[PDB]
Amino acid sequence: SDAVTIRTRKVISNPLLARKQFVVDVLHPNRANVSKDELREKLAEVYKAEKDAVSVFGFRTQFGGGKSVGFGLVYNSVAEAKKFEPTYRLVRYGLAEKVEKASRQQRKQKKNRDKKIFGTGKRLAKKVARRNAD
Amino acid sequence: EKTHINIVVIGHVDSGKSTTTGHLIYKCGGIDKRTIEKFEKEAAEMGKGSFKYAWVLDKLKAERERGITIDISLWKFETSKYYVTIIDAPGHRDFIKNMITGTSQADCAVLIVAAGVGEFEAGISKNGQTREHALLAYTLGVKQLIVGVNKMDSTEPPYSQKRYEEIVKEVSTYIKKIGYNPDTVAFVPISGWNGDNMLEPSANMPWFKGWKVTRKDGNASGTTLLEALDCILPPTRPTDKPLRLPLQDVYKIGGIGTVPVGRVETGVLKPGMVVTFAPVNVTTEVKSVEMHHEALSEALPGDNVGFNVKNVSVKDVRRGNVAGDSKNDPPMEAAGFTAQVIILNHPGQISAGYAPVLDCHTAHIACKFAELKEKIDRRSGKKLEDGPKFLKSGDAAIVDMVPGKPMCVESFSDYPPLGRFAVRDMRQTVAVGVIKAVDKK
Amino acid sequence: ARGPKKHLKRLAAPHHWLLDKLSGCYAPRPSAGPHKLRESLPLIVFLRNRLKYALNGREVKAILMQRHVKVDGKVRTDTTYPAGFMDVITLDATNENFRLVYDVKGRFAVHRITDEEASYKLGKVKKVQLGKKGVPYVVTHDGRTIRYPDPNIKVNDTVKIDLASGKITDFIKFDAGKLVYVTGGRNLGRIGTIVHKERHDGGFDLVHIKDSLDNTFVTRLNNVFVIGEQGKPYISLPKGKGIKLSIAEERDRRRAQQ
Amino acid sequence: PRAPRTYSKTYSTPKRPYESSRLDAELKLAGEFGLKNKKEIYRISFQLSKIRRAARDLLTRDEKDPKRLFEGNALIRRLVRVGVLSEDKKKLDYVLALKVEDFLERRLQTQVYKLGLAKSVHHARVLITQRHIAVGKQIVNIPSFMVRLDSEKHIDFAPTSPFGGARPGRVARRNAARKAEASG
RNA sequence: GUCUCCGUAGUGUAGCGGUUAUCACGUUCGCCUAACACGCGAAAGGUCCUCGGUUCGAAACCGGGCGGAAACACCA
RNA sequence: AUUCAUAAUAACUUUUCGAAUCGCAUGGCCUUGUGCUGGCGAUGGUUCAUUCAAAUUUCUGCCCUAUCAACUUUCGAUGGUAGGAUAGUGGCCUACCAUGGUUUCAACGGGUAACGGGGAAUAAGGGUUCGAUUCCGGAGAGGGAGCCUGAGAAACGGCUACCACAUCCAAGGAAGGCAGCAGGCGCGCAAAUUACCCAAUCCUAAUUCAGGGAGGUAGUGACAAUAAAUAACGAUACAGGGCCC
RNA sequence: UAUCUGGUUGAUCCUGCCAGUAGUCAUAUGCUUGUCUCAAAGAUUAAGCCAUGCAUGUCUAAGUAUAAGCAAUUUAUACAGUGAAACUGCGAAUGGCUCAUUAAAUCAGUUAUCGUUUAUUUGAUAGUUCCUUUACUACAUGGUAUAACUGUGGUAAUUCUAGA
Repeated sequence: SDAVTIRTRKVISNPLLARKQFVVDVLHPNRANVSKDELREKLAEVYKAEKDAVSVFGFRTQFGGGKSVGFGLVYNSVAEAKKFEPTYRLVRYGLAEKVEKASRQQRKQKKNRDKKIFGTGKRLAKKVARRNAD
Repeated sequence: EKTHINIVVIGHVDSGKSTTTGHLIYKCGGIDKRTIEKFEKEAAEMGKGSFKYAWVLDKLKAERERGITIDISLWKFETSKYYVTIIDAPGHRDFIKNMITGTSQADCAVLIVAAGVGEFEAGISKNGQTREHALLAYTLGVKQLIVGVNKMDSTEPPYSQKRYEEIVKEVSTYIKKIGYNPDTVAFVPISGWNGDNMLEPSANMPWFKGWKVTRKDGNASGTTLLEALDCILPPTRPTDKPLRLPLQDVYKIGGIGTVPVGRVETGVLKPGMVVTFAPVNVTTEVKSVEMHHEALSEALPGDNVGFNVKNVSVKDVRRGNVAGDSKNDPPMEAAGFTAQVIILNHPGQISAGYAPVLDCHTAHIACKFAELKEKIDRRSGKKLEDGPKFLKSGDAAIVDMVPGKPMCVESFSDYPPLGRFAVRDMRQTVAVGVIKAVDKK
Repeated sequence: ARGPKKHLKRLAAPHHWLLDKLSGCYAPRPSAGPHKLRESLPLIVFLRNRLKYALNGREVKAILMQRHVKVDGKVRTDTTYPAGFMDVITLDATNENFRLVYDVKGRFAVHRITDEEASYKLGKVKKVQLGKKGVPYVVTHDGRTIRYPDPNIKVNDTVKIDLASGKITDFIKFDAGKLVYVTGGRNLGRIGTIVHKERHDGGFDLVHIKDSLDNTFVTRLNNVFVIGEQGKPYISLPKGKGIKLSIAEERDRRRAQQ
Repeated sequence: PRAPRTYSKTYSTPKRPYESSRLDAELKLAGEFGLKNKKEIYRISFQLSKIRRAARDLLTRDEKDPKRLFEGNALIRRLVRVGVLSEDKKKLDYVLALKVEDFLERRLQTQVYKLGLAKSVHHARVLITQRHIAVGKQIVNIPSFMVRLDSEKHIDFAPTSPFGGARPGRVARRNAARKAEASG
């Protein structure tokens, strides 16, 4: 939080992926860590971009305290960020919402149950209902 | 949504307990027609055609051959108001301990009384069980009950009135002496074998206007037995207390480990929970829980739930233990305990070293009275004498007693269902009491 | 076992891929293609661990699906395409053309070539036969089939494939005084000149290739690749040019660089 | 099916575990250098045996041998780097003449004592394990660090330590707050 | 879990509702040596498994509990 | 090194292939018309080569036993001829003919608390023991046999039959092979949760999107390994080691 | 880190064995147990038997739709957007588990296929198929169902199936 001094290293350029990769070295003297939103904010103006155009992960704090090493990415456009950044990091900051597809267990059971019927099942449902009405 | 209650059933031999129970289960969606028709065929080959309804609960070979309910048996049926399961009591002085095990895990009670000429007089006699079974119900914690006058066709005249009014008058005089208010108790005339006045109103007996009850909570007035089962009050379930479920049975189920089964007297049992059985001292984890072939997440108090243990064995586990959460205060072995007991007539005198088969909850064991502390008044715990020399019938007393065999017990203040007990000696109920203090091991 | 195998555990993969042994238990098995699986390089490992352009497996898939790389003129879309020796990957973006040439140490390299050099690819022919309808053809090391070749072209020579048109434009005969490139074996990646050879008409022809520093070594004829005459390489040689310095000379080179 | 990790034992138990002469020797060494477990002496002897075995295998080969020369100087360079061998003893024969005390002297515990910041080797151990001492710009809490004649000038109090300035500390605050409130 | 056959000194194990004792081994005790040893000369050793009654009176008459010795059972 | 690749003759086919498939952008010539030409692709297709492979095969090498010294050939054993079958060579099989083939240089038969190897423990050297177990090559889906589909199976999380097991039965009948991931009984000295995710490493499909108990993560875990708390530092009461008076 | 010791005898020197000693990716068990990293784990006896729940299905710009499914075409009169199910084309013979059988057998190093098959890929590769081949025939193009679906259903049950 004090004297963050975000220094970037190993900067590279990828017109292939429309992104620039760099191992971001951040020092946090007398402070524990720097929050992910913190480095992303000042990552915008050093690369002359916006907040919602950068991506950083890692940040394993060096033993003893006062240093942290992480790897960061910057994307040129919002649409480029959507089409390249993975969904887990998208929902992470503010970029999208993770919809709960129930869980793996019920989906597998539903798939097997749907596999046990040959067709839509509307005729099967009405046939079993008529036969088992009594 | 529908609540859940638990009933037990009681009565004299050949009063029509299992016939009334089984046929009531059949009417309320228990079993389909081909199952009971099979039972009619097999019992006709045996020779006991009348017992086809009794066979539904009496499943054992020795029970069906003899035509005798030896051990208790469970069976469910959904009434109009809520869920309920029955305890089929033996109704014998031979198997009186099995009745005490069944009635101890029951909230309400269905006192079946014979109406036929001669059988009622034999039932309510010195040797009969109608006096005993009603007394044993109030002893173990069955506060509310229902009386059912059975065999109206057999009695003379069948479905008359007088005979019914004579039985209700005779029971009302005795049942007041036990503790039950006969105003609050419902008296229903029925026929178990015929299937009369149980589900629907009877055509054979229009004279019967209708039973009625006068409680503090709410009044009820029904025509049939089924409506009287709906009018039973929801009991007070102590969910907040530490678990104190004395086990009922321990099965080794196919493809799902060891499965301990028992009613949650107190607390909430659930899957993935370590438990400790009290006398044997065996710690183990439960795999899963069930109640009448249906799985459960939360086993609430007063339920026929059944956990399943794991990482151990069926012999380490046993009928009688208390799965007090190995995390919460578990049930410990009792070396000696302060358990007052009042007596209900011991032909012999009660002094010391006398080990009757203390049947606290579901467990029966001989207990020797180390000594007698104080002769106490019949009520309010009033101290009358210091250090008595002997005790007689019709007298209360605090007594410290050492079990002859490892037993688990607990105080009445902590656990009301656990604290109840009776005493038996010379094939008769000599005393009845409650435990206030207990020394752990 | 009851058919082919489509898997590669991350312990039987070729060691020149420079793959680790902790990131997963499997390896990117190359699909069937021009080169063998043990003598080529999948596009996934080349872009993820060599160029470091892509981090994860899906990033390589996204780059490949976006029609960016061009291997031997063809764009290609398979993540496990077996790109081996004499394979040129052209990237329209970043303005770099990459050529797969072995290094002195025994792995692949990231040698950068000009756009003119990427227009032609050298190829060592393996078989010359008279095919159906009487048409002659040659079989290069990459498996390319070129019809109606030069009659002077025989077995164990090298041709200059035009790549863009797929036509032979120049052929280099195999004789003494020819700069070659060893492909495969414990002596792979060495560049030297041929002095003589013992024919040994029982298989496994041997050729005595001599380095520019008077170092001589023996390599089977199946592992050689003529890349030009003496002193003039038809291809831009990688850095070092296969000097093959010893462990002592390498250590002094490091101490003279730090 | 992942590749298994490699593990190795770094100590060798003595063949004769029951001998007064050897028993007193390690007790003297452990007490002088401030060591709790004699496995630490077992460990440091195990490393000595390995390098002696490697150096012995080198001495059975002729001079101007590419294998003997390359590994010989590499082992010699490592030893003189870590400071167990002096500059004038780089001849591959004194390597066989190394003792346990020479290796033990290079431990960070002894160097902290030698530079004069602990006043006792046992106080060096508590200083090591309480994170009051750092190497360069990194806090090290391992007693065995084996400084290599280049970080010896970088041994100093950590910036995040009460002894070397910084925030006063835990028990001091409780005492300071107690006396401040008592006087207030 | 239900049903059946037995329970008796220390090992053996008799024996028999008005009352439990015997028998060998053993268990000790005086005997000698130095400790012995054999040789010897004498006597210490059971709520009749537990409780409850029947009982003038029971361990044995009866029933309950336990122990052991045998069975059949025991899908939340 | 070929009766090799290949070409041409005379025929054989009941006849193989030689595009009736699909998506975008829709452009030019004029004899001004649903006239005539025209791109970037996907799918499929006969043959060759290549690649991922598959199946045979040359040489050498495996534990203990002679209280196993002869083995094989009835009814296949050795070799030859010719033919069937195979995707191919071949007693693989068949018909005929010859009587061969192996063996103290350890055949054959028996036991194996015997899958083999890369390797592991142990030590100066030599060597001994172990190796089911993360990788490679093999066998099996309870014990055998048979077969369809497909390039590839003699497949069992594919079927057919028998035997030993075993489930649902309103007694006619139907449905199964956990030595897959968890979990249950039994066995024993002896060995874990009936959890989460395709986020990584990969594989498969028409394919960037989907699926994968392959796999990864967490939980139980003192199988084995690495480092390392449980204590240190001043002042006072005694007891010292050089030395000053 | 190329090391020994105790025990036959009144005592000595030997042979000789027993015991001691240290290690084990050799297990099992006992007592105790505070921390970080890494991590084996139903093989040994039973390749003994399994309740239950999962473990392989799959599409693009581009095989087939009028879902009597969902939004809007308004660039589209035949759809041409998204798209369940089904047909079709592939995969399901990979992976995973176990070590029962097996002692020139498997397997390891090393050769051959001039003695064979080879999906999928990669690079190439069909001016010649109207057969009295002039009416014998659509080639700005042929024929036939069938699934899904609509409705009738049967059996107690099955990933059971019929008729229209």
